[PDB]
Amino acid sequence: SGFRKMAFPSGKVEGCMVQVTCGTTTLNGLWLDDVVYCPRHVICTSEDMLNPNYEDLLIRKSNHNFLVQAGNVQLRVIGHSMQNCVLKLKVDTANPKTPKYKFVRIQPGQTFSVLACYNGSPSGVYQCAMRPNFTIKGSFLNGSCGSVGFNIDYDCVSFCYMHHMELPTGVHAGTDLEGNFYGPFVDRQTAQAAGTDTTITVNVLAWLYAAVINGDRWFLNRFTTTLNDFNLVAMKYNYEPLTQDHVDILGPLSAQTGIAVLDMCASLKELLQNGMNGRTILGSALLEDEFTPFDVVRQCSGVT
Amino acid sequence: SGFRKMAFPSGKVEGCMVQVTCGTTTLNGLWLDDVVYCPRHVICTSEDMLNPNYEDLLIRKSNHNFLVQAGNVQLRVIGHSMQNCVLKLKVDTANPKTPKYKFVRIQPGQTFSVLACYNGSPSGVYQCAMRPNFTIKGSFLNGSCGSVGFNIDYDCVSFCYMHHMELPTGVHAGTDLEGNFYGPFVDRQTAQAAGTDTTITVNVLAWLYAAVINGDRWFLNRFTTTLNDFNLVAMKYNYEPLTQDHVDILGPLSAQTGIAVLDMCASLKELLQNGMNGRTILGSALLEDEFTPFDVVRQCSGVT
Ligand SMILES: CC(=O)Nc1cnccc1C
Ligand SMILES: CC(=O)Nc1cnccc1C
Repeated sequence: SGFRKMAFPSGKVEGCMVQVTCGTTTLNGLWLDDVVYCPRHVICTSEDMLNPNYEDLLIRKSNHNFLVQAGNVQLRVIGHSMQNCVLKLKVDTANPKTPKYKFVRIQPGQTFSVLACYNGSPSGVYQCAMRPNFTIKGSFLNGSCGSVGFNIDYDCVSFCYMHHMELPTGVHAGTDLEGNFYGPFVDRQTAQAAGTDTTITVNVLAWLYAAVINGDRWFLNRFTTTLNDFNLVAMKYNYEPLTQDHVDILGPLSAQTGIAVLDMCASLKELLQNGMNGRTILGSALLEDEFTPFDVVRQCSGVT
Repeated sequence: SGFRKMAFPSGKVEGCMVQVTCGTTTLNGLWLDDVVYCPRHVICTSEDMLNPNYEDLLIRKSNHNFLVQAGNVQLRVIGHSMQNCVLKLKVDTANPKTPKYKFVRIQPGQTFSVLACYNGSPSGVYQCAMRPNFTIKGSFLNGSCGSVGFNIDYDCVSFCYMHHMELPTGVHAGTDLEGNFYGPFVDRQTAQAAGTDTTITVNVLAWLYAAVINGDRWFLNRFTTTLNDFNLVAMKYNYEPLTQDHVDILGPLSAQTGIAVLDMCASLKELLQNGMNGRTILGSALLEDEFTPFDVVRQCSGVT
C-alpha cells in the first residue's frame, strides 16, 4: 500500500548519457549503438538562438568540432547528420551498455521518466507527463538539454523525449528521438506561448482508482453521470474530454475496485464542483493527472 | 527552471539488488561486496510474524536455506548472521557492481530515494522523507521488503533505509543497514500505531525558497516574525519547531534569494493561518515538506 509519483529505474538510461560539446556549448547526448543523439542547438551561440539557420550553422561544423565524452573517455565522431531538431553523431564505438530500445512518439497525457543530466552526468530522475499543450513541467537548468524521457517495458527502453527548450513561462519543450518537437515549439529564442494546460481527465480517474485501492475513499459519492454530462463539467473546469476509449482503458481498475468508470466520474464531478474542502487524496490537495491507467495498474500490481 | 520531486539516479543501487528466498518467503536483498543484506523476517511464515522468536527461527536455517539470485545466476551462501533486524548472508562472490557506499542512520526530516524492488528486480524509484514519527510514506506491495533508501554524494551511495513493515495504516517502517528500526517499530505483525506525522518546517521553507527561485512568489508577504512567535503558530499547526540550526541550514537559500529566513517564516505563518485560497505553489495545493534545504540547493544548482 501507499502510492507514490514513481519514475522507472534510470540505470539503463544512465548507461547511455554522454557529454556533447560544440565550441563553447556543452549539453547531454544519448549514446545508443554507434550513434550519439543531442539537440541540434548544441551548434548555437546564445546569439544564434535568436534566429538560427541550422543548415547554414551546420556547414561550418566538422565531425571533430563535436566533442563527445562518456565518463572521462572521448568518443571519436566519424559522421554527423541533422534529423529534424536532433543531431546524430556517428561514433566509431557502439555503446557497450546500449539497452534494448525503441524511439516512440507519445500522445499528450502519456507519462514518462526524465533522467535530468548535466555534462552527460545524471543529477536525478522524476516522472512527467506530455501535457495536452505539448509542454512538460520538468526541472531543467542550463546544460540539461539532451536529457531524455523514457518508459521501460521489462528490459526495452522506449525513448519518447529529448529536452530542448525552456519557454519564457518556465515550462519545457522538446522532441521525440527523430527530432520532431512535441507541439508547435521550435529550437529558437522567440515568443512561444503555450496553449491551455488542461487536466488529463483519464489520469485523474486512474489516480482516483489508485486512491480507493490504497484506502482513500472519502470522495466516493452516491452519484453516477454520463460521458456527455460529465464532459459538460470537464469542459467548464479545463479538463480533457473523456472518451469511451478512456473508459475502456480504465476497465481493469473499474473491475478490480468494482466502481463503474461513470460512478468514479460522478465522484470527480463533485470534487470539481465542491473542491477538496481541505482534505487530501493520496496526500495531494489537488487532483493528480500524471499517473496513466497503465501507471496505476503497474504500481498497484508491482510490475518490474 | 521548474522544480520536481526528484530521486537520485537508481543505476548504482539497481546493481546491488538480489532476490532472497527462505522457504516460501521471497523478498529483496542488497548485495555489497560479498555480503547480501535483507530483512530477517525472510525466515518467517506470515504465521511466524504474529510473535516471531528470530534467534529460535534462525537455528532451523542453514546457509543453503537462503537462496540468493542476482539476475538468473544463484549466489553461493557461505555464512549468515543476524545483525538487529537484518540478515547478512556472506556469499562467495563480491558484487562486481558494488559502488562506493556508506551505511548512514538519517534523522527525521531527511529525504532519500527508494528503489522499490520485487524478486530482486527494480520496479521504480521515488523520493521519500523519514517522517518525524519515523514512518515513511512509501509505495510498497508484498515482496518489496529489502527495497532500500539511499542518497548519492557524487559516486558514493549512502544507504539509510531497508524496507521491512507496512503498518495497519498503510505507512511504512524499516531499518538502517545495521538492522535498527527507525522509530519504536518492530518486525512483528502486532498493533503498531504511528505518533503525530508533523510537517518538516525547515523542508517547507526550503521548498518556499525553491518556489521563489522558480518564479512562484505570490505568497511572499510584508511581514516578518521571530523563531518563538513563528513556533507558537508551528505548534498549533503540527509543524516541527524551527531551530537556529534550521535557520543556519537555510542561510545559502536566504543569501541567494535575498529573503531573510524569518521573513519566509512570516510568509509560511500566513499560508498556515490563511491557507492557499485555491492557489498552488510549484504546482502543489499543500506545503511540501519532502525537499531538504540540501535537496533544494542541489536541484536549483544542478549537482550530479
Ligand atoms: C535554449 C534553452 O531553452 N535552454 C534551456 C533549456 N532548459 C532549461 C534552461 C535553459 C536555459
Ligand atoms: C510484514 C510486512 O509488513 N510486509 C509488507 C511490507 N510492505 C508492504 C506490504 C507488506 C505485506
